[PDB]
Amino acid sequence: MARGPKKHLKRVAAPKHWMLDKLTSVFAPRPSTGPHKLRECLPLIIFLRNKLKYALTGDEVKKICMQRFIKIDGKVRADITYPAGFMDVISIDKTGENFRLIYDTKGRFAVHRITPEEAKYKLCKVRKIFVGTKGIPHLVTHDARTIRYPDPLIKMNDTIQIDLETGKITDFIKFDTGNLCMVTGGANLGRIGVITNRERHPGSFDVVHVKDANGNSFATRLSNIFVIGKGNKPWISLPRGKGIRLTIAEERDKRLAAKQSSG
Amino acid sequence: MADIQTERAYQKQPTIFQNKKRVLLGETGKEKLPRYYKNIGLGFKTPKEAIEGTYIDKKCPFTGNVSIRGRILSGVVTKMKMQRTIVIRRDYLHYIRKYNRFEKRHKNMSVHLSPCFRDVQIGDIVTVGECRPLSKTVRFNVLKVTKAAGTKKQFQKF
Amino acid sequence: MPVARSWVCRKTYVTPRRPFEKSRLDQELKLIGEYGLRNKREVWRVKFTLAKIRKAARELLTLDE
Amino acid sequence: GISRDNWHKRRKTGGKRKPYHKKRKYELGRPAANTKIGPRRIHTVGVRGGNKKYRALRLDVGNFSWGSECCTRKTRIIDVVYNASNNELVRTKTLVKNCIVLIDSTPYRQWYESHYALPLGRKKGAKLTPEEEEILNKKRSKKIQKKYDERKKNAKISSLLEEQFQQGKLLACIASRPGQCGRADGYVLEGKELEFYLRKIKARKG
RNA sequence: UACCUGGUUGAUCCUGCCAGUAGCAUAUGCUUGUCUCAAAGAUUAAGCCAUGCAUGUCUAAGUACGCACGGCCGGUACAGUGAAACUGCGAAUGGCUCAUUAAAUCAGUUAUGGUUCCUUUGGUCGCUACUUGGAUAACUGUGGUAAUUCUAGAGCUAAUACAUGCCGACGGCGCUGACUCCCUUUGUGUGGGAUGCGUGCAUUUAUCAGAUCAAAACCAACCCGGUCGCGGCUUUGGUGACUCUAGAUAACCUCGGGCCGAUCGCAGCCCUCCGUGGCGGCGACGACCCAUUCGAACGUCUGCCCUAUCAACUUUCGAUGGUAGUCGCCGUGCCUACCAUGGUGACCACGGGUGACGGGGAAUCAGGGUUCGAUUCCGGAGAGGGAGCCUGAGAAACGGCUACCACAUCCAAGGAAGGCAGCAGGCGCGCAAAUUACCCACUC
RNA sequence: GCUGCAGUUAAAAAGCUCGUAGUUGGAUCUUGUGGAGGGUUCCCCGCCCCUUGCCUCUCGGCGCCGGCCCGAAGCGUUUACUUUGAAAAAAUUAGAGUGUUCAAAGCAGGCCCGAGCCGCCUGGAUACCGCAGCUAGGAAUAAUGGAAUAGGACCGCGGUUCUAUUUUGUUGG
RNA sequence: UCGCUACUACCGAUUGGAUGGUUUAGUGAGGCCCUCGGAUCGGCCCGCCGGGGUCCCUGGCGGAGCGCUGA
Ligand SMILES: [Mg+2]
Ligand SMILES: [Mg+2]
Ligand SMILES: [Mg+2]
Ligand SMILES: [Mg+2]
Ligand SMILES: [Mg+2]
Ligand SMILES: [Mg+2]
Ligand SMILES: [Mg+2]
Ligand SMILES: [Mg+2]
Ligand SMILES: [Mg+2]
Ligand SMILES: [Mg+2]
Ligand SMILES: [Mg+2]
Ligand SMILES: [Mg+2]
Ligand SMILES: [Mg+2]
Ligand SMILES: [Mg+2]
Ligand SMILES: [Mg+2]
Ligand SMILES: [Mg+2]
Ligand SMILES: [Mg+2]
Ligand SMILES: [Mg+2]
Ligand SMILES: [Mg+2]
Ligand SMILES: [Mg+2]
Ligand SMILES: [Mg+2]
Ligand SMILES: [Mg+2]
Ligand SMILES: [Mg+2]
Ligand SMILES: [Mg+2]
Ligand SMILES: [Mg+2]
Ligand SMILES: [Mg+2]
Ligand SMILES: [Mg+2]
Ligand SMILES: [Mg+2]
Ligand SMILES: [Mg+2]
Ligand SMILES: [Mg+2]
Ligand SMILES: [Mg+2]
Ligand SMILES: [Mg+2]
Ligand SMILES: [Mg+2]
Ligand SMILES: [Mg+2]
Ligand SMILES: [Mg+2]
Ligand SMILES: [Mg+2]
Ligand SMILES: [Mg+2]
Ligand SMILES: [Mg+2]
Ligand SMILES: [Mg+2]
Ligand SMILES: [Mg+2]
Ligand SMILES: [Mg+2]
Ligand SMILES: [Mg+2]
Ligand SMILES: [Mg+2]
Ligand SMILES: [Mg+2]
Ligand SMILES: [Mg+2]
Ligand SMILES: [Mg+2]
Ligand SMILES: [Mg+2]
Ligand SMILES: [Mg+2]
Ligand SMILES: [Mg+2]
Ligand SMILES: [Mg+2]
Ligand SMILES: [Mg+2]
Ligand SMILES: [Mg+2]
Ligand SMILES: [Mg+2]
Ligand SMILES: [Mg+2]
Ligand SMILES: [Mg+2]
Ligand SMILES: [Mg+2]
Ligand SMILES: [Mg+2]
Ligand SMILES: [Mg+2]
Ligand SMILES: [Mg+2]
Ligand SMILES: [Mg+2]
Ligand SMILES: [Mg+2]
Ligand SMILES: [Mg+2]
Ligand SMILES: [Mg+2]
Ligand SMILES: [Mg+2]
Ligand SMILES: [Mg+2]
Ligand SMILES: [Mg+2]
Ligand SMILES: [Mg+2]
Ligand SMILES: [Mg+2]
Ligand SMILES: [Mg+2]
Ligand SMILES: [Mg+2]
Ligand SMILES: [Mg+2]
Ligand SMILES: [Mg+2]
Repeated sequence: MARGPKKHLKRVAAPKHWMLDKLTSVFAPRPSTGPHKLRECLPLIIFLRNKLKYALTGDEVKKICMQRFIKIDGKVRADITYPAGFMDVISIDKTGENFRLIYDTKGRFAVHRITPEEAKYKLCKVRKIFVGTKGIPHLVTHDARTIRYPDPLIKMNDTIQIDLETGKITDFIKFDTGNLCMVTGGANLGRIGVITNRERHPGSFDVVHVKDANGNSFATRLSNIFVIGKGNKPWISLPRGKGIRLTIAEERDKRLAAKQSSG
Repeated sequence: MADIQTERAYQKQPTIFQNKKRVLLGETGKEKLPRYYKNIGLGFKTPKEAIEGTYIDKKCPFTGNVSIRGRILSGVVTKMKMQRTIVIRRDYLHYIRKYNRFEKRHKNMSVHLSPCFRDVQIGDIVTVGECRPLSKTVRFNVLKVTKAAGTKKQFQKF
Repeated sequence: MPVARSWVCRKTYVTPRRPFEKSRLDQELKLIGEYGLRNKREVWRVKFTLAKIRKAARELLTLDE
Repeated sequence: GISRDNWHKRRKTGGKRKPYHKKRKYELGRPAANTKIGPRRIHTVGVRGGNKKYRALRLDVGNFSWGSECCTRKTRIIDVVYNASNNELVRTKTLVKNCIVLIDSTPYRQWYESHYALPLGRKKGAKLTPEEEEILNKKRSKKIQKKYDERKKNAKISSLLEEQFQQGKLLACIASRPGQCGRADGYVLEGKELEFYLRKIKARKG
């Protein structure tokens, strides 16, 4: 039977970009309900023992999190399967280090340490616009936040830079032809380039083009574009190799020349 | 035209009112009834007949209460005996891949034809769109009639 | 029951179709003597790992340069 | 129980379908309300996801509106006369949507009088004299034409309507499902609907 | 590795099949040293089941007078550990099997502008009060029956259970109009105006508006540049598309049957000042509606094995459609009343069979194909057969309840109790399938 | 036996013709040069009449010294076909990297200081995913269409009619 | 053709037997809904006692309509 919501998640059926093994055991953490979709999230448990190696078994994650050390967007989260996701800024005070969840160019999250004078603001993508009771205009971002009284020029698909202690958006980039963008869905995942186009098929999945810093172009769907810069100048810091998605015939050459077989 | 109520209940368009003010027109005047109509989108021009006409159909996509959304299809007419709705046919080719050859198939569909279009004939092509379920087996409303293929409706002085 | 295991495994040889054929038996017996192997199967392994290389080589050579 | 499933009944081609599962709960039926007339009796039912739902039996009063004058007043409901779908609901006086009812029409008279300073359907001049004429004629001189001439050229209650008040019962149409909102609201007949239903009532019954 | 070989004749050339040959998976026979992996009551009987176990849960933070243990003597809200018991939550996931089921289920593709959503995340939280009511469990004591996770009577007492109900800060505005104040008696041009009713969000009905468009000429009142007849001006948001969102008006209101805190734990302060008046922090909990999340539900296009010794089928016992309702979470013959006579078929309808649950996949494979998929991932369906329902955000739930059918257990013959297609185990069935072991250390 | 069998005599062409569905259908409606990549003509531009085929605009950026020039909006009569993009769960399959002591497997692992580095490097690719639906180029082959008792284009004009809401400041006639 | 021995299916008096599914006619457990019903348990209205105040308000005991009202 299914008569209600499920609550376990099998290890094989889990998302691929979690990069889980196969022979530990039958289950996977099953992210809890949150602001980020179940396939797009990264639970806090998978970030501390599969990536940062800080813990070793699930109980060590539970007793790291209980001591109130970890902060997800300023607030102090105690749930180990909390669904962190794209544009969230984990902070570990007791160590003095910070991170930004951004897709690496193979289409998966990777650790990306940032300077503590940067981990005070995060970007959000506008999803909806509506006028509440008494005539107040609202906003909905990709991570479920609701901003009341936003500027009357910010529209859908735009990006806004908020603060983590107030909300209260500060800057906003407008979606049009010429601005930077990072792609967050499908085949082209974690690539960067100027938008350069947008076609519009009314009633079905408008399509968007892009263009890398090496001529490479790659279409996508508009609901997968995420503007991160005014133009050619990304606001937030970037991972190494900057979304350039080199082919395997190049990846082999760099592996051979660097001879990165040790340290 | 002025007599349209034939059922056991009064037929009127909702979202439309009959005021009772300013009685002076003289020897005749306005019918005392405006018309409700809306646009469909996607590039479909509402037929002038829907505007100027005087009829009631809660399902007509140009005046009544339905929204067009999803698939758009087209097919040739094959029967119109049920009232306000017709039966159309769609022919296509399945592909048997053991052999490298096609095979002919067809499927019949019931659609709903508003009284806006009035001059349809068996053989006409019609372009239809997707609605909410309007009956047991009807999911599609007629959006645009045409006789644009040969053996056309009228002879060659049009 | 669901279980934490790999069922993945595979065979590493293929018996010959003609079971009693002299041109075959004398060649393989020669190859067993000259390298000191144990069964015929120790030869059919090598035959397999070569005949499988020669399929990738061929399917590449039938691509365009 | 009773159910509103699609799968119990046959397809376009006229061929049966064999049962696919046991009746689910989300296909649930429940029996008719059959609102009668009388002192209020409202029950409630729990529907999918909490969400109280008020079933109404034995109603008496309705918040009817008068579209031309923008008035609307809680009014007693006197009777049902015509039912546009089945006729044996008027023989048993069940009160459902788009029924046709007679109401009391008194508060509309009171509003019209006090607003336009004029008389509606009356019989004589004897009853109006001992009281309620102290409202029609006033102390006022300033105001009494400064506004009451703004109420002149407008008091032209239609003949079909004016003929009704002389009995004190008005034809009205329900616009709310009593069995799902507990209330029996609606509007009062104007214009051409009036002629329609006058014809229909005089035609069928009697 | 794109392959053949024996057999009709006295001999020959053919058609043609039977036999050999290689893999695979179920059974079985003979044999067995090492070491790493690891399938295993599917086939027959979705047949029947002895015993044990598989679902419980407490923090600084709902309710502590068990002396049950307890310390420095005191509860003077009251310490502190805390059994039990009320309260909350979960029990609808997981596991097992493959009987049903052929446009059904299922897959890819799309839609909710036609709906519901416990929880999480973010919004939203101002039209006797220094704190109200009566009544239960655990506990004390008396009991009944052969018997059960059976329960009766009496004596006490809690709340985040149950049930009532304030204070603040309204100075709001609209409609009303006794009046009074100037110029026109009036009418019409003036400004105040006490007295009165409505005046938060949500629910239900009805109405209103939801602007700009291309220019001129005569008549009345008229802004402004300024005077006793001319040039110059106008107002949320969104969609491909709304009977959307926001706004205005007149009302309506669910009580016993919507909301705006009579709840709980750590850490502090000011006093026209001496503990009261006052105010400052951090949480736990609950809650209306909106969004978001996990879904769920219904719907569109295309896709199926064998059968003509199944050629016409469907319909007042709704079959296809229209109008109005009932019902339902919403769309809908879903169901009722009236009306029309329709819908499907040689491009195989409808009926029948399937040792048929669908798919991701498996075996063999020059190229094309043939056969398999009960079986660890995803979807569906069912707990002996059929049926009905309680509680809940979620069930037509069987480790829930009620009744009939078939089985079966206990008895003091009055009555009571039951569901291994969970894990082991047993009978039966058969060619055919493991121990009534150990443990929450790993994944969750 | 689609690639791919057979029907005189070996198993087998209805006794004979007509005929609706089904399957199959004759020919025909535009070519050379100046530059570009590849040679010694021929295969992104425009030229014999055409070359993305035009239009006419309007609102907003790109130019020159207002005036005039070119990108976008309409789509070209419709399909099938072919090519490219988008979007498609993992495991299994093919395939890359990595001495499990080799292999089947697995997703790991690799480096130097004796500890005094309180560490460093790097991986967890990629391809496939029929049909049906979505998206943009090509126009050979195959369906399909335009005026024959006509109606195409130029502001060409007369008759006749409904009607839009702007300006003359607004409000009203 | 007749005659022998083994095996396979066919027809058929019995109007076979069983099993399962259909189905007209009649009955119909049990739950839900509705219209009733009212076992029983309360509160406010009149005395005596204790508190306040000028006989009323509280708390208790008893009794009269138990009148009304609630579950
Ligand atoms: Mg389950
Ligand atoms: Mg079930
Ligand atoms: Mg979780
Ligand atoms: Mg709810
Ligand atoms: Mg012979
Ligand atoms: Mg011989
Ligand atoms: Mg053989
Ligand atoms: Mg062998
Ligand atoms: Mg082992
Ligand atoms: Mg096996
Ligand atoms: Mg079995
Ligand atoms: Mg047992
Ligand atoms: Mg405690
Ligand atoms: Mg305590
Ligand atoms: Mg409990
Ligand atoms: Mg629960
Ligand atoms: Mg088992
Ligand atoms: Mg079933
Ligand atoms: Mg069938
Ligand atoms: Mg069948
Ligand atoms: Mg289908
Ligand atoms: Mg699907
Ligand atoms: Mg589907
Ligand atoms: Mg919970
Ligand atoms: Mg909240
Ligand atoms: Mg007691
Ligand atoms: Mg209907
Ligand atoms: Mg209806
Ligand atoms: Mg017929
Ligand atoms: Mg027919
Ligand atoms: Mg059938
Ligand atoms: Mg199968
Ligand atoms: Mg079966
Ligand atoms: Mg193959
Ligand atoms: Mg299967
Ligand atoms: Mg089976
Ligand atoms: Mg099994
Ligand atoms: Mg399953
Ligand atoms: Mg699904
Ligand atoms: Mg059983
Ligand atoms: Mg619950
Ligand atoms: Mg059940
Ligand atoms: Mg269960
Ligand atoms: Mg039970
Ligand atoms: Mg029982
Ligand atoms: Mg059981
Ligand atoms: Mg068992
Ligand atoms: Mg045996
Ligand atoms: Mg075995
Ligand atoms: Mg056995
Ligand atoms: Mg554990
Ligand atoms: Mg042959
Ligand atoms: Mg012969
Ligand atoms: Mg022959
Ligand atoms: Mg012949
Ligand atoms: Mg030809
Ligand atoms: Mg592999
Ligand atoms: Mg390997
Ligand atoms: Mg496949
Ligand atoms: Mg395709
Ligand atoms: Mg094309
Ligand atoms: Mg002409
Ligand atoms: Mg015999
Ligand atoms: Mg015999
Ligand atoms: Mg027989
Ligand atoms: Mg029988
Ligand atoms: Mg019978
Ligand atoms: Mg009956
Ligand atoms: Mg009964
Ligand atoms: Mg009954
Ligand atoms: Mg009652
Ligand atoms: Mg009663």
